[PDB]
Amino acid sequence: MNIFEMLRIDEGLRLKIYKDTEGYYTIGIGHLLTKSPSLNAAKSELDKAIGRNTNGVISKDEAEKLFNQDVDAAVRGILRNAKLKPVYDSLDAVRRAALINMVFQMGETGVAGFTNSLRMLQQKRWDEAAVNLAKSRWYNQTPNRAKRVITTFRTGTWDAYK
Ligand SMILES: [Cl-]
Ligand SMILES: [Cl-]
Repeated sequence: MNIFEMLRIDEGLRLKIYKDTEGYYTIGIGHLLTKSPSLNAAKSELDKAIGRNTNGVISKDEAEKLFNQDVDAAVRGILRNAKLKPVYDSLDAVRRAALINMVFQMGETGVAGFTNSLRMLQQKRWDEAAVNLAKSRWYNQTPNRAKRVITTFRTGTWDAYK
């Protein structure tokens, strides 16, 4: 298992614009297009992202190319972030994938705000960190995906995904 297969289980793949769990226009593998209510503002972003006139539909390959950019950006954002970097550096390979996942989903700003949990991870207090992470809108809103990520943090194995 690796970050790509993990995120592909959590986000799915859709080749036509769809609305995410929060109601926003997305396409491919969890690629957020816009938070604007307009489907047109969504198709415009999409065409800008792909470099062609897509009419709201893209190929598997285009979907995978967006995914490659997004995971790459997620990693680079963590490494540029003063709050996140020290956390990531301290973690093993499995847990690192868990933090990338949260970033991909909620952005660097959002994750960076989980101050207390971050401190617990850095300290390797797994059980306490898992308990704290669960007290969040995140866990309340997408409980099944949150449990998987949380279990990856507590355990350090990919069990939740197998
Ligand atoms: Cl883009
Ligand atoms: Cl969920």
